[PDB]
Amino acid sequence: AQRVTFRRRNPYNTRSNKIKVVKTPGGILRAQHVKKLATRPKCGDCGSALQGISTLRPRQYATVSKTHKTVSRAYGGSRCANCVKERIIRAFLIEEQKIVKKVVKEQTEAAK
Amino acid sequence: AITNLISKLKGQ
Amino acid sequence: AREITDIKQFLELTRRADVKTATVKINKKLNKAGKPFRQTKFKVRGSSSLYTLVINDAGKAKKLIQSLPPTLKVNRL
Amino acid sequence: EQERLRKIEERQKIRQERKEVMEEQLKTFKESLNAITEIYDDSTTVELETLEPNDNFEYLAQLNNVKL
Amino acid sequence: SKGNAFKHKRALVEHIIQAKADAQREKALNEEAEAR
Amino acid sequence: LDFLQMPAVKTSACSMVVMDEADRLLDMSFIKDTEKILRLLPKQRRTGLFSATMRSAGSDIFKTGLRNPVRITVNSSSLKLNYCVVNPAEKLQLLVSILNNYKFKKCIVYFPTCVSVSYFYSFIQYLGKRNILVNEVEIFSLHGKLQTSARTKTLTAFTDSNSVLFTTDVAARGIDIPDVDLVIQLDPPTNTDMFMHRCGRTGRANRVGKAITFLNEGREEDFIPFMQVKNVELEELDLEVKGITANFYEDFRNWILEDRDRFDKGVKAYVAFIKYYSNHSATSIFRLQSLDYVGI
Amino acid sequence: ESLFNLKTAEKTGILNDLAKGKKRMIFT
Amino acid sequence: AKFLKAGKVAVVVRGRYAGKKVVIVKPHDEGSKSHPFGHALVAGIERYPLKVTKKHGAKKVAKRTKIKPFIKVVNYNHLLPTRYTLDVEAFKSVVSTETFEQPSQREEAKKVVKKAFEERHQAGKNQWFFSKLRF
Amino acid sequence: SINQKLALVIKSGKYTLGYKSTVKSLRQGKSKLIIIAANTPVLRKSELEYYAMLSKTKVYYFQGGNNELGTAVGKLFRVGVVSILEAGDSDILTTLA
RNA sequence: ACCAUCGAAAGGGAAUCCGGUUAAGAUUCCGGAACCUGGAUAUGGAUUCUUCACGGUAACGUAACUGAAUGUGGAGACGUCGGCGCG
Ligand SMILES: [Zn+2]
Repeated sequence: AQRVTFRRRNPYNTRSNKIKVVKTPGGILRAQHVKKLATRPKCGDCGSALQGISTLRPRQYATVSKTHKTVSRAYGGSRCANCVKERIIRAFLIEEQKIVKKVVKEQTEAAK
Repeated sequence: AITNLISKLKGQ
Repeated sequence: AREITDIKQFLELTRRADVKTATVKINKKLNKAGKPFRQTKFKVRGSSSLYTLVINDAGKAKKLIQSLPPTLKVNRL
Repeated sequence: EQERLRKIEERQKIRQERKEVMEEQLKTFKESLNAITEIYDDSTTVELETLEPNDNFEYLAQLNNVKL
Repeated sequence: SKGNAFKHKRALVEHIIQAKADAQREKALNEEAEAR
Repeated sequence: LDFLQMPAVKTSACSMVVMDEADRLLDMSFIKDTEKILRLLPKQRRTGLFSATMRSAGSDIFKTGLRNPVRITVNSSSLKLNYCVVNPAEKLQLLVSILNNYKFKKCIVYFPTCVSVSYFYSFIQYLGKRNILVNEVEIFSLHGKLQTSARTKTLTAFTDSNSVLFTTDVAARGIDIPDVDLVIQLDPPTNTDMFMHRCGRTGRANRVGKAITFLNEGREEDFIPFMQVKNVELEELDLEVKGITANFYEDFRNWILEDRDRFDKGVKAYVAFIKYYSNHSATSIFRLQSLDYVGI
Repeated sequence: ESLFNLKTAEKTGILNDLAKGKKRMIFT
Repeated sequence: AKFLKAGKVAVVVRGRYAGKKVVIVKPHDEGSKSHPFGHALVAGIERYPLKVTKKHGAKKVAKRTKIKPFIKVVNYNHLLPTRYTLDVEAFKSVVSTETFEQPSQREEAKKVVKKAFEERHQAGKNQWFFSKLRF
Repeated sequence: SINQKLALVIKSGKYTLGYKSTVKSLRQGKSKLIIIAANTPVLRKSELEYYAMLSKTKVYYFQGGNNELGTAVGKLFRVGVVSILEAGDSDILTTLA
């Protein structure tokens, strides 16, 4: 039944400043400003949240190790597993089709 | 020994 | 603040060149069996943190107290 | 009574619109696509009839027939 | 039950047991009526 | 089912499933187990359902998973079908009056429950101790709750000289004991479809065999027309109740008073029969209200 | 940039050779 | 016909070695107790040799030609088989089912595969196998 | 027709519906013919084509989408590719279709 | 290859809390406790024959585990409403 308000300069209900109410060890209710939550990194091909990569603020990534923001597979930390598998399969099939086209062309101008 | 893999009807 | 479960780590903390004081705090508290007992907290602050060792055994606390350096200041409670 | 009527003809208009858009969607996707009885020597007869466990064949055949 | 057929647990249990009895009985129902 | 559920057994190479007495295996009781058994096995296979009453399991055959099926019906007085309408309290006595008077090599007497099989087997053995019935008859009991080895030994002893068998519906279907002359159904079965099986153990190659059934005098007017609609004619047979001038129920009662185990077995069998009668198809024909509780 | 096509694999008239892996090429 | 046989060159599509080229040594079409699926023992390239230009010094040429191998048990669903083939005669006796249960045998098998691959690359054979796949 | 032969194979022969089952049968070499709908994605279709070229398995291109092929099989769910392990009582393999 | 700069104390943004204290000062002072950014450096450990590490079929895991030009991806970064679940 004790009423609390903002503790900073901004007096408006903006997304920047948001308030939680906590009971301090002094026995009173007090306001506390909450920071914006972090966002999971997303795959660069399909846009789904990357698996096994920590969710932090943009500047909090510079203070953790590489194993907390990467995956041991190729493109790990940038693309998910299915996208990488699709990339591998597509690249191999494209190269095989290029070989087949080159052989067919070598045959078709071999006539003259 | 294979010379063609794509199949088709015969009687048409 | 940090908690440590290692007695020798606490002793190593108290043996460094830049050590000021160690605090010994006593708490009379009951366990799950309902019988009350004496719990001792040994607190020393390192470079940037305060390390606390919690011991629920009286004999171990006495042995650790006897094993503290004689040139180390100890705050009782 | 008049309100219930105008409501049911509104339902008719809505159902016809939905059916028409569904048929148009199918049409435009199509382009993008491209008892025997046998007697033995003992005067005993055996009756043999084929059975259809998958009734879906008949249902699809009848739908195609009514569409035709 | 998604269609408001049963109003509480007792109704569901009674429907289950009545369905079991009717499943037991329909097979002889036909000859039972033909005989009479 | 237990065998296939073990992880050491792989079912992937199976290509042939056969169900004998497929109308019984698709019954309401067996459908739970057979559904799982077929669930484990691959769907692309060849199925053979074989049953002497395959028409009764009408639409439940497709539960087995037939792919390319062809139904087959084969059709041809081999044996006699009789019935007796008597008071229930005399029924066992009538059984005795058949065993020591009729002419047979093998008689199969059917009982509703297993506890009834054991109880009446013991009492008839006690009667034969007192020489109530005097004949070269050897009496066996075989119900389906026994250990498998005991069942096999009893069946092979009966199959191997004039013998009477007190058996439940385990022996009714499928198994063929040669030289069986008489079949008695002390009560009509819980389901009528099995009736044709219970009296079907005889009549092989048009052999002279007789089937007898017993009725409770109350709603006996409904069982005969019910079988008639199902194209079964039961010619009424009149049998005199011989030897019951005095003390049959008194003899039973004073034999029960010797051991309290006999009392327990008798009461348990009676209650089991009441429950068995509760689970009866053709409810109009077999009524609990019209049941002669005191007679039974 | 098109994926593998069996019609083009048959237009060359050599499918046994391709299945054996005869014409091996490295580009770029 | 069956094409997942010994000597078949495949591309790994799943796992840490995704996109790397391997050769099948022993295919197991029924699977083992530890790998209850259709799998294959493969030996592949983890670190491809680098291209050598005439500017490169003798000491450098040695460094760029080095090959790092790996040996793996790979599910068939995680392989993309090609139409090419490569001889597995030099190292077919070291990559078996027990090799992946014994780390010392795994180390010895990796050593043998490394020696064989380096010899084959220095000989000038199978230039497609020792070429990186661009994806 | 061609749908009659497929239905006969479904009723009497041996078959696998779906991409994973077809690929598994091709890997085992247990396939005699693969029917591919026109609705299948280009990457999966190309992979199936390459697999059939590797395993020397005949390829037939169904004239319809996955749901037409499913109805021809007799199923009420879409199927994109079918593999014929054994013709059985049908004759789809003999007629080159 | 491509244009300065200005423009928001309600937009984006690296990090501090409790208790106490004055006549009038507090997330600023006092006591305790803690984070952020930048910098120079030292020690331990790893970099396993001498030269940039491994495991799992896989999703992925790790105390580490070099990476120029060049080309990309994510967070920052984004309409409104309704019921349901949780703190
Ligand atoms: Zn992705």
